Amino acid sequence: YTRTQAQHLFIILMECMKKKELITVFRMGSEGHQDIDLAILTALLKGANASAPDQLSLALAWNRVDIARSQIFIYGQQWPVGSLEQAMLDALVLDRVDFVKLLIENGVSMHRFLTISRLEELYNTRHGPSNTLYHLVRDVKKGNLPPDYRISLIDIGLVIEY
Amino acid sequence: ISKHTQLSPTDAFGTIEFQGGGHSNKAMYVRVSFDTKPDLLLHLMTKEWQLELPKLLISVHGGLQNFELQPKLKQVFGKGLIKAAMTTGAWIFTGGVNTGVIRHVGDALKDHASKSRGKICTIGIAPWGIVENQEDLIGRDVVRPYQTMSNPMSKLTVLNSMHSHFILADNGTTGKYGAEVKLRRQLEKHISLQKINTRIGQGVPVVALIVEGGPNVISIVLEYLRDTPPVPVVVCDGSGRASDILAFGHKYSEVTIQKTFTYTRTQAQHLFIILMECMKKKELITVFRMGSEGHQDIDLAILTALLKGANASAPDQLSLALAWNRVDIARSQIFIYGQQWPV
Repeated sequence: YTRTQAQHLFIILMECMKKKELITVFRMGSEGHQDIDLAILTALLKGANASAPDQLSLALAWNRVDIARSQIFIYGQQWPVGSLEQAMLDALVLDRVDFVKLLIENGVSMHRFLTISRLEELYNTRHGPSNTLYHLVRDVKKGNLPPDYRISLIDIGLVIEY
Repeated sequence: ISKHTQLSPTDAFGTIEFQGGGHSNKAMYVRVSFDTKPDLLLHLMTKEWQLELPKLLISVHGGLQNFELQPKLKQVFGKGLIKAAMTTGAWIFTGGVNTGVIRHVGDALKDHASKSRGKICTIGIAPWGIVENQEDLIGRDVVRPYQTMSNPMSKLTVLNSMHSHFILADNGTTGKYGAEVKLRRQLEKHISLQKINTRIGQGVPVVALIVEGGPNVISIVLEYLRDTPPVPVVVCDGSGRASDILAFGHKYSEVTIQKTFTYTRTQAQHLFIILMECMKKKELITVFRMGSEGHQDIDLAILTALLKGANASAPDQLSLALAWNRVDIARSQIFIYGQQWPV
């Protein structure tokens, strides 16, 4: 393949094998990683060299519930304080019902997560599908709505009553 | 100190709600001293909690540390245990805390609850000093919230959910185990002598299930074997702990050079006397294999170990199989060639 044993790329190959903590090999019918998509995605969680909240955020953004259920939520992960609450809030904003169910199953409870501030933040999101709530708030207030208006829970009460 | 405590009255009983995982489960609980007579315990379990007397009792033992099982073994363990405890009206005694084999029992109960009806009376006898929150449960006779999330830095183990009832025993100490073994054994011994509704004169049959384990599991299985009513035990091979050691030692009934495990104080300290006595009482041990031998289902392996362990006649086996409402067991293990029923 090359100029005999005189010319070789063995130094480059040895350096790559020195950095072998990142290489992932896909083998058909092997012990693990039976599919390419699993092999590609599972090589980014460990390759990020980041914390468990970062892996959870990546799996939430990708909308891959199975990856987080199998490669993230494992025994002994050492979640910091206030991390699963932020993950639940971000999953609630993005309309990821599967991740909400998985987080509820894995410890978090709505009786402690949901406060007044977090609900009022949930009512003022720009992610997810479109809605007609802003038109309702405008119509309840009979117009005269200034731009960049924060929606308070009193407005929600008024629109529910209407 | 030499156990210099104060005999104050109880201040923690009622019902607890498990905020956390995706289930709405209630769990009655009390807090009593570890020197309590079994008579009032059974009175409380029969009258206050309204539990009918079981036709079978399964005492589950194991190692008090987290481990892992192969995915093939979990399917043939959890489903079989749930089937055996559900088809036959039975009680399951467990540690109660969320460690080791008890977590496997908990997830086995979780998997069953999403596809079948009925409730399984799982009773946990846990020490009071190891729960995550000794507080938040002081409200007597009132529903108390409980959080399933636990931080590993707290040095305490959270109470396992999916348990029907709890019996908490405190010796006055916190952070150490060993406050419940005597009470659990005394209650099991007393309930073994309790008379079943059949008027033949037999008590409820008690069985022992061993998963994983440690150095003390050989001592407790010897205590089971040496008891005046012999209590059969059932062990599993795929765990890898001393249960696997006992399963390997079941072969070659009475190779002492295989004593090196990096598990005890070298070859100087051994439990080989206890192991040899357990193998001396070999006729009661039952080993479960994943298809290597007969009885590939642990629901049958548990039930078939009580018929021969009773050391009774064919009418008693027939009465037990009739009370359990298991027609297949009586058809296959009782009604066999040459049984010689009396007149």
